[PDB]
Amino acid sequence: PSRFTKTRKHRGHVSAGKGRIGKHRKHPGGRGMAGGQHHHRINMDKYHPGYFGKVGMRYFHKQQAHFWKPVLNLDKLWTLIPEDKRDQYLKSASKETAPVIDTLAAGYGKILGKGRIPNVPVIVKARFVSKLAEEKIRAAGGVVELIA
Amino acid sequence: GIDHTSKQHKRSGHRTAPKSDNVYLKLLVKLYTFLARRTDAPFNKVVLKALFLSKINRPPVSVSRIARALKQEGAANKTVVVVGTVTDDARIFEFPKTTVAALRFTAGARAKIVKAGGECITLDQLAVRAPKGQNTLILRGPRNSREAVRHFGMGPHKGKAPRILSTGRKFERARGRRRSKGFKV
Amino acid sequence: TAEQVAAERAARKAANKEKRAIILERNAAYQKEYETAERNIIQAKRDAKAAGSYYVEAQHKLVFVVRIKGINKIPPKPRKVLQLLRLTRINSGTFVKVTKATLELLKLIEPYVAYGYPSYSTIRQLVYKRGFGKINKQRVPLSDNAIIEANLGKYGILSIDDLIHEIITVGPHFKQANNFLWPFKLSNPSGGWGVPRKFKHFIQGGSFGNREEFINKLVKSMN
Amino acid sequence: VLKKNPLKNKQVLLRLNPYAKVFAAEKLGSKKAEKTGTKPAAVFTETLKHD
Amino acid sequence: RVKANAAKRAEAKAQGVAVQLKRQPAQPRESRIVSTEGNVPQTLAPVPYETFI
Amino acid sequence: SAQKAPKWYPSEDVAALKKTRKAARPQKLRASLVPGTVLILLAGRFRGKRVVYLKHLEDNTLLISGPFKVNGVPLRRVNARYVIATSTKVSVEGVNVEKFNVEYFAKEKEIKAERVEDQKVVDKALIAEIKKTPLLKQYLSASFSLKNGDKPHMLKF
RNA sequence: GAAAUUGUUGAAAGGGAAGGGCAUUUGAUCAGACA
RNA sequence: GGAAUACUGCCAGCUGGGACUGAGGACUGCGACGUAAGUCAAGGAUGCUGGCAUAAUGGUUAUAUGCCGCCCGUCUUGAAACACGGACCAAGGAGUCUAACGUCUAUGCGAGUGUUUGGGUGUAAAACCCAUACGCGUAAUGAAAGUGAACGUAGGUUGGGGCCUCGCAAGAGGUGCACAAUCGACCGAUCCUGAUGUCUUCGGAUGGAUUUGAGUAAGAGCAUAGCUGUUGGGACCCGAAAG
RNA sequence: AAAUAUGUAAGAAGUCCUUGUUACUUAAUUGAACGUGGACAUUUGAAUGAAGAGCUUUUAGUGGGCCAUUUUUGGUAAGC
RNA sequence: GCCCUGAAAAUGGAUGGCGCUCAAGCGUGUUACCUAUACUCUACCGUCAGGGUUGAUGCCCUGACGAGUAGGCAGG
Ligand SMILES: [Mg+2]
Ligand SMILES: [Mg+2]
Ligand SMILES: [Mg+2]
Ligand SMILES: [Mg+2]
Ligand SMILES: [Mg+2]
Ligand SMILES: [Mg+2]
Ligand SMILES: [Mg+2]
Ligand SMILES: [Mg+2]
Ligand SMILES: [Mg+2]
Ligand SMILES: [Mg+2]
Ligand SMILES: [Mg+2]
Ligand SMILES: [Mg+2]
Ligand SMILES: [Mg+2]
Ligand SMILES: [Mg+2]
Ligand SMILES: [Mg+2]
Ligand SMILES: [Mg+2]
Ligand SMILES: [Mg+2]
Ligand SMILES: [Mg+2]
Ligand SMILES: [Mg+2]
Ligand SMILES: [Mg+2]
Ligand SMILES: [Mg+2]
Ligand SMILES: [Mg+2]
Ligand SMILES: [Mg+2]
Ligand SMILES: [Mg+2]
Ligand SMILES: [Mg+2]
Ligand SMILES: [Mg+2]
Ligand SMILES: [Mg+2]
Ligand SMILES: [Mg+2]
Ligand SMILES: [Mg+2]
Ligand SMILES: [Mg+2]
Ligand SMILES: [Mg+2]
Ligand SMILES: [Mg+2]
Ligand SMILES: [Mg+2]
Ligand SMILES: [Mg+2]
Ligand SMILES: [Mg+2]
Ligand SMILES: [Mg+2]
Ligand SMILES: [Mg+2]
Ligand SMILES: [Mg+2]
Ligand SMILES: [Mg+2]
Ligand SMILES: [Mg+2]
Ligand SMILES: [Mg+2]
Ligand SMILES: [Mg+2]
Ligand SMILES: [Mg+2]
Ligand SMILES: [Mg+2]
Ligand SMILES: [Mg+2]
Ligand SMILES: [Mg+2]
Ligand SMILES: [Mg+2]
Ligand SMILES: [Mg+2]
Ligand SMILES: [Mg+2]
Repeated sequence: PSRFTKTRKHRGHVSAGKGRIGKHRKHPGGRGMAGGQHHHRINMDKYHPGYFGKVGMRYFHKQQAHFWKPVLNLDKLWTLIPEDKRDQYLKSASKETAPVIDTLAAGYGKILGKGRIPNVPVIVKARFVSKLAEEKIRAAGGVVELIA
Repeated sequence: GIDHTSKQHKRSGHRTAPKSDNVYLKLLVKLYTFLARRTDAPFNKVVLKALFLSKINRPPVSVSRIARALKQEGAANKTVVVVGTVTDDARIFEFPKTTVAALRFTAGARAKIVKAGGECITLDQLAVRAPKGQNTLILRGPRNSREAVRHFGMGPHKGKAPRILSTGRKFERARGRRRSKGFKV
Repeated sequence: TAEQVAAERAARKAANKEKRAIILERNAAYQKEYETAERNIIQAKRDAKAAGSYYVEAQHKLVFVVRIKGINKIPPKPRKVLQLLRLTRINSGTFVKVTKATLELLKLIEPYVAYGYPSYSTIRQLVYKRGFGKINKQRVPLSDNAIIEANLGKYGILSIDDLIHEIITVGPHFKQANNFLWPFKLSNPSGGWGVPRKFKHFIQGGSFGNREEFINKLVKSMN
Repeated sequence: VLKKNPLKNKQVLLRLNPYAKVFAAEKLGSKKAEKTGTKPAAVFTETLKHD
Repeated sequence: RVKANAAKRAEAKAQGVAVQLKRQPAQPRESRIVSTEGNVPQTLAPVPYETFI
Repeated sequence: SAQKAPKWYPSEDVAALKKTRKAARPQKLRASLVPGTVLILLAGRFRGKRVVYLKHLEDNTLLISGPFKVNGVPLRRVNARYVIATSTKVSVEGVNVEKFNVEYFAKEKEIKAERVEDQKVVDKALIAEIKKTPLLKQYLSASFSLKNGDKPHMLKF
């Protein structure tokens, strides 16, 4: 709101907060991004290194979500099981009946390897698991079921 | 006239009361200002200043942080104090029992202490039990993991995160970021 | 509750009575200590003369300095040294232990200050009337020996005269006993500086530099 | 609430530093020193009055 | 000087006496009696201006 | 309400004084003020009258007679500081004066018959003694004034 | 029915501007404290 | 030969005159003087007396006297300026609002968060309510194909507040979050190494490298708001010669 | 070969004893690093001061200067 | 050394003026005096700080400090 603004406090003092020498003029130094390569260069290197030039390949008509592969970690992985039903599978810890986790139904496209899991075996239906993702699942007696 | 050796009328750079208007926060202060003044209890002092702190200075302590702290030798039975809010953490599984004193508990965190058999205590309750702060563990969150801290000290060869509104190749990746185009940072 | 006050009261009234006669004992011993010290030097001078020798006094260990110059237009080296001796203000003054380490702080500072060798009668009259202590910053007037004893007692020095004795003798706690004294804020000399123009050496026309014994007449007009 | 100057106000001069009492009462603001007869030898005055 | 200081503190602690290992600066001076035997003060005068060229 | 009320208000209890240490000690008059010294009255109704000093009252004033039958000044109070104390002194031995004190002149148009007697009483004694030294009666009837060139910082009085 | 600006009347001041500040004189004027 | 005096210095020696000040408001303190009971000039003025009880003090104002005072505003190293604007008065008259942002702050919730595109609803632009998605965050790293975060109580060392034990204390030992320094481990990039295999050229185990990254190492974010700063906009207000 | 100016040092992050680690290095169990365990805290190793020290973020204004002493360059000189 | 000559410019005129000659001049010494928003002590306003204590933006005790364009913040 207005009455909180400094420009209210500057009523009565000439020149607002702007200084009497260099005043406040329209656009000294140029509008917008002007002179990023000349008089603003010191600012652009240092705080925006790499601003100018090209890098990489062009990609024509790239559609996002062609790449859609949301990632999930063994760090959690057990959150996909509803919290009530969680404790029963955890105490059970049997290969005969082990919980089914369909990661793609939960909206994940790849299972990554962060964290540790408890020794309970699980059934992970997923596309794309990382190599350490699988290996920790099997060490707890689980398996990875490739799906799509 | 004087030749001063120090800036006159310079005020202490420390918070004298919290910037909040929350009346219950004020009360918690009013308690601990009494506590701090009339007791020795260095614990009380720290908590007094702790109550003044700004949100950026009161980063959440997760429920796993408390758990790993209780694994210090001889700490198992202390009661944790967190001036701030405590968060739930799914990543741990076996959580101990103990007791926690905090400003605020998140739903998950409350259920996760309680379902472990523990207890939820506010700071006034903690006060009545430990007037001198006996057998307390004080915990602070990691305030330096904040996003904004990525950008502090930005510079050439400083390795910090530039301020950028969009990310990928062709976004500030070229001239000055790589030996091949000009120089490197 | 009604009786136990006369317990704590009659207790301190006796521990006061005790601290008192200790000061009365000490101050008597200081009086003898000075009276005989001076008296020896006099005769030692007489003795040298009778022997056809010359007795040379020992150089003074103790020097009092008051800043007679304003706070404007001071060179930066002297401006530091002036602060490091705690004279940031015109006419204010402190004591300095005399060693070669502080002797050069008197060389660099010389055009802005007048200094000399203070007499017992000065140091006494300084500390009684203008004596102030430094207690958690704040400047405390020394009106009761307890104030001294509180802060300086760990060194000995429970009496304003123990302070005065500690000063004029230099000795073990001079550093701390001195630094306890708040710099003496003096008025301008009543009766004048006796020279037309101050800032010139005492040798040259007075005011600024080491006037040796003459610092005393000065400080006592200011004080 | 008032600085009082011990060099005036005898109440205070006694409040700090007893032996003020003794000092005054024994005088010794005065107190003649003893009387000695040492005479400076010869060479001293020979050089004192020298050119 | 730390060798010297360590060894000074040892010969002091072995005898149980005071240490004082921190140097003091030069202290002003002490009272002397200089004699006149053999030295009679030889009195001096300023000298008239003289050209030597 | 035309003006929002105070959230505080002060206490209408009146505080008691602290217990003040000021003794009432007795006045010391300057050496020159001794009963029977002729005074020069420096101000007041009778200013410039030459007057005889009798008794030092307990309210710090001086008992003055002057005496009435000579200069018209009656028995009366006078203040220490408004008086020049001369070097000529008539002896008051023969003057009772024990009866005149603070409450004598106590405010209690007309002149009391005891006053008038006490006047003649004290004066008949005084005029007697004044007659012992020649010209002292004339001197006391005359009025004092600084003539041209007088210098009170020189004049001995 | 404001201001600039003007008529009359009333008080005042004024030896080449006026107006300001501190201080008291003078004149004019006026508030505050007791039954 | 015996003094005196000057000079300089000291006295917790005694005393005369004048000036300004009287803060504080029961008591607490340090004392002094007394054989004593008491007394005091000892942590800030009391006693006694007089006059007036109103324009008397005082305020206001006009005048007079003494001393002092250049015209503001702006640019400027420098303005009273022989720099510029301003004859006078009134009323108007200039850092805004928006989109997206940096910090900091407060609030809500928190590994999540944002009800208001929309639907329900209504006392009807409000308030109240909600399904699916979506945006940001929860994974980084390569131009890219792609790969993708625990040797170890999520490591060692050096400091760390708090807490714990011993201790009457002074201290001694234990644990040590945040944070800082430093050595290590993990993930991507780059360069080696090239095992078991295999279809013979695919595959890439294992162990390395003064190399590298806006990374991991028991999450902090998301949203709403405020000051301040950013940029685009007529962009604090008025102004070109032009096109 | 000065004066004034200037670098470094005046301890606990130190010192000493004992003897662990290693692919470095040595002919060598030699050294070089980094450690375990033991010893020494009064003055805790000059003076003075210190009214506190350390640390982070963020943003205004400025980027015409001028003068005095001394040092000093161009100029006969200058309110250059 | 002081004094004289050397020593010529434009409105009328400046040891600041008047004036001053064993000075009111020049050199030097000795005191006494005058008076700054500076020093010293007190009262008051405010700012900062330290401490106490259950109109809480509270009440109390204690010390130090106070220049300012351009500019920042703060209370109004
Ligand atoms: Mg402003
Ligand atoms: Mg301003
Ligand atoms: Mg203006
Ligand atoms: Mg500004
Ligand atoms: Mg401007
Ligand atoms: Mg500018
Ligand atoms: Mg160019
Ligand atoms: Mg992991
Ligand atoms: Mg005088
Ligand atoms: Mg002078
Ligand atoms: Mg007659
Ligand atoms: Mg009008
Ligand atoms: Mg007209
Ligand atoms: Mg008028
Ligand atoms: Mg006029
Ligand atoms: Mg004034
Ligand atoms: Mg003699
Ligand atoms: Mg004398
Ligand atoms: Mg009073
Ligand atoms: Mg008046
Ligand atoms: Mg003038
Ligand atoms: Mg201009
Ligand atoms: Mg310009
Ligand atoms: Mg101007
Ligand atoms: Mg001009
Ligand atoms: Mg112009
Ligand atoms: Mg004009
Ligand atoms: Mg415009
Ligand atoms: Mg804008
Ligand atoms: Mg046109
Ligand atoms: Mg064109
Ligand atoms: Mg800038
Ligand atoms: Mg410029
Ligand atoms: Mg000039
Ligand atoms: Mg002339
Ligand atoms: Mg003159
Ligand atoms: Mg003469
Ligand atoms: Mg002369
Ligand atoms: Mg003024
Ligand atoms: Mg305070
Ligand atoms: Mg504190
Ligand atoms: Mg407080
Ligand atoms: Mg309270
Ligand atoms: Mg409060
Ligand atoms: Mg306030
Ligand atoms: Mg408070
Ligand atoms: Mg000041
Ligand atoms: Mg200011
Ligand atoms: Mg300032």
